[PDB]
Amino acid sequence: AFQPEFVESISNVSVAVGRDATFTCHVRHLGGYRVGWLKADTKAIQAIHENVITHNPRVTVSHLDQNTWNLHIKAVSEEDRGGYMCQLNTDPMKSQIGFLDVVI
Amino acid sequence: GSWNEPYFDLTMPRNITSLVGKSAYLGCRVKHLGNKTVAWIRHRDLHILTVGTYTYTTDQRFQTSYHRDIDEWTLQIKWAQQRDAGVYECQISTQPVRSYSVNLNIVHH
Ligand SMILES: *[C@@H]1O[C@H](CO[C@@H]2O[C@@H](C)[C@@H](O)[C@@H](O)[C@@H]2O)[C@@H](O[C@@H]2O[C@H](CO)[C@@H](O[C@@H]3O[C@H](CO)[C@@H](O)[C@H](O[C@H]4O[C@H](CO)[C@@H](O)[C@H](O)[C@@H]4O)[C@@H]3O)[C@H](O)[C@H]2NC(C)=O)[C@H](O[C@@H]2O[C@@H](C)[C@@H](O)[C@@H](O)[C@@H]2O)[C@H]1NC(C)=O
Ligand SMILES: *[C@@H]1O[C@H](CO[C@@H]2O[C@@H](C)[C@@H](O)[C@@H](O)[C@@H]2O)[C@@H](O[C@@H]2O[C@H](CO)[C@@H](O[C@@H]3O[C@H](CO)[C@@H](O)[C@H](O[C@H]4O[C@H](CO)[C@@H](O)[C@H](O)[C@@H]4O)[C@@H]3O)[C@H](O)[C@H]2NC(C)=O)[C@H](O[C@@H]2O[C@@H](C)[C@@H](O)[C@@H](O)[C@@H]2O)[C@H]1NC(C)=O
Ligand SMILES: *[C@@H]1O[C@H](CO[C@@H]2O[C@@H](C)[C@@H](O)[C@@H](O)[C@@H]2O)[C@@H](O[C@@H]2O[C@H](CO)[C@@H](O)[C@H](O)[C@H]2NC(C)=O)[C@H](O[C@@H]2O[C@@H](C)[C@@H](O)[C@@H](O)[C@@H]2O)[C@H]1NC(C)=O
Repeated sequence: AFQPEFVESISNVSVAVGRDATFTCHVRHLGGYRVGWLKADTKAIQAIHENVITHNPRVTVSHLDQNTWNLHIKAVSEEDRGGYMCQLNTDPMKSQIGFLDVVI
Repeated sequence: GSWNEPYFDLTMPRNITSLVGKSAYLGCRVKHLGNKTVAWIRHRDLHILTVGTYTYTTDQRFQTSYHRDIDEWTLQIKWAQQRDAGVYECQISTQPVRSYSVNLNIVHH
């Protein structure tokens, strides 16, 4: 089983209102599997792989390499506070959550 | 007509019961979808299942079909098991998100 696995916990983020935030999901052996992002308290899907799903215009994604998958939140507001889940479509699914703190 | 944001058919059943070993069908009807997508998500672990007719999960029992005549996005859980019981959400990718939650019971008899 050369299955995907998380390399380390998603770091939490503390960011002042109006500045930009980045969450990074660090994985190994991703292979053909795909990284999804969702907001844990609203359950809103943010992105899968290179495709943003939410119509929140402040949300983008990127990857530095196959091991390093980013969710970007521009110009953060108070409503962005809460958990952001990185998810892998393994069977069974694997997930980790990092938390956004918005300071005024 | 005038551009509208999407909305759910609020008469769709929200409590569904289906048989072990048979397909379970969870229905969601979205009007005026426009450029949004309709996703199905499993509440117990927040696992994304389908976005439109794309299947994200690699549990190959899940498949979402679009029935254009009734604007319905129907999640099929093939060969459903008791562990599949629980709440699933149909989700429109507006900001904020719009959700229609459907409970699924899986029984033998
Ligand atoms: C990112 O932050 C997470 C928490 O964020 C806060 O909480 C959430 C809900 C939200 O409100 C945020 O805004 C907050 O900032 C971290 O996860 C937490 O980690 C701690 C561990 O440091 C967990 O704690 C445990 O809680 C248990 C009950 O809930 C206790 O039983 C347990 O006590 C036992 O163990 C400790 C040793 O850890 C002993 O000292 C005790 O005596 C006792 O034996 C802990 O106190 C907490 O539950 C976690 N919260 C959640 C929601 O998971 C997260 O830390 C990462 O995740 C956890 C699971 C561990 O793997 C950490 O090692 C890991 O780093 C932060 N992430 C990072 C990268 O720091
Ligand atoms: C229906 O949705 C289409 C898809 O939306 C995108 O994808 C979905 C999944 C979701 O992620 C949405 O949030 C996305 O926007 C719309 O087409 C896209 O429109 C956006 C703009 O709304 C386009 O984007 C911009 O493209 C510019 C270059 O052409 C960039 O300069 C720009 O960057 C700036 O803007 C963003 C704000 O979004 C800031 O955050 C940045 O900081 C930066 O300042 C964006 O990249 C995107 O290119 C479009 N997609 C495609 C495939 O063309 C569609 O929007 C309609 O059509 C587009 C072409 C525009 O004319 C819109 O004004 C127009 O409404 C939606 N349709 C309707 C009717 O709403
Ligand atoms: C949601 O549906 C559950 C089961 O399906 C229903 O039962 C069939 C007889 C039929 O009505 C079908 O159309 C329905 O979809 C209900 O749970 C069942 O409740 C019966 C008693 O009514 C009980 O004997 C069963 O054990 C139980 N089945 C399961 C799998 O739990 C739900 O009812 C709620 O939950 C029950 C446990 C009970 O507390 C009841 O009073 C509750 O209303 C249905 N939920 C709702 C909100 O309607």
